[PDB]
Amino acid sequence: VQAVAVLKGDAGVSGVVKFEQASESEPTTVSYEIAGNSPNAERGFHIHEFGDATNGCVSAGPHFNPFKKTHGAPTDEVRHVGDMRNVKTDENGVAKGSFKDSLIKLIGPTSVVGRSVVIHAGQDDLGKGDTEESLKTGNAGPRPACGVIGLTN
Amino acid sequence: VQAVAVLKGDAGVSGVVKFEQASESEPTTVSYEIAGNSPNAERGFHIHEFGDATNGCVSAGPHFNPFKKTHGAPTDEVRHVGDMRNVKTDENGVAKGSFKDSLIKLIGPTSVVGRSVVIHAGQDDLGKGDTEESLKTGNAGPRPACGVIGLTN
Ligand SMILES: [Cu+2]
Ligand SMILES: [Cu+2]
Ligand SMILES: [Zn+2]
Ligand SMILES: [Zn+2]
Repeated sequence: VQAVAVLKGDAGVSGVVKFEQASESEPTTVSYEIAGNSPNAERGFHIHEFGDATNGCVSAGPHFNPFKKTHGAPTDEVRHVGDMRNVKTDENGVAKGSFKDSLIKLIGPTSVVGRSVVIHAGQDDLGKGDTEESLKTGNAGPRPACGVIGLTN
Repeated sequence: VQAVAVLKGDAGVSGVVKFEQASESEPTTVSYEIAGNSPNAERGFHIHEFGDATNGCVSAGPHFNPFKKTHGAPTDEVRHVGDMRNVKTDENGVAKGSFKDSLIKLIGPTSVVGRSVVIHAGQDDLGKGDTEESLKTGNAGPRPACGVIGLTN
């Protein structure tokens, strides 16, 4: 199964996020290309609950968290399903890469198809900050761009 | 269950399409508000296969047609699942309305969540034209705006 999200906004940040999953129990391969970010930085990158673009990136809602866990690092057992790694940006403000993930799926009751991907203006503290906010959003900050995840082939 | 598609493009046409379905076997209520259309006209309006926005409205693909039927009117037994009525535009080029549909669903194997809605520049002939093209697209013409259908609440 394949899916894709086209990240757009008014802040100079834009990109394309691709998803691929063979079957429900297998990892989903997430690959991305994002331009217009701060250079030489780390930016929060997550799957948000709703594929609702009626209000900028606000209507995407909170991080997709069907299991009601706190915000964490991708390799933490306790994390939101939507918690992806911070994306590293080069000297030109470009983030490009790919990774495999076992909580993110394109198939089944927790499918992210119809949900949203959000790229943040700040670094995600992976739930390790000294605030209650760290356990909710990772203090990743504003949402310069986002895109609804649709089915493709 | 609720879903929504935000229609955008570069042709002056834009809008919001809302979807609501209680359970799989029940009708889905589709409501829409679309601005920037030709005034006093009828414009093709359909669910397209892919929620892929990488290439304008082109990457949406063809009409969502899992049952491999020909293009028809909403009330025809033989129609694509994605075949919605032509939307009528007023003197200001605004299309606003709502209807119920039994082939369009937000739940199950034929769910339109993660797919796309496309508003056309031309009138849909409902599969009644004298061409092979009528049975494919209804000769609805260009795609001034489209939007990926995402989950909301
Ligand atoms: Cu986020
Ligand atoms: Cu169409
Ligand atoms: Zn999170
Ligand atoms: Zn059709």
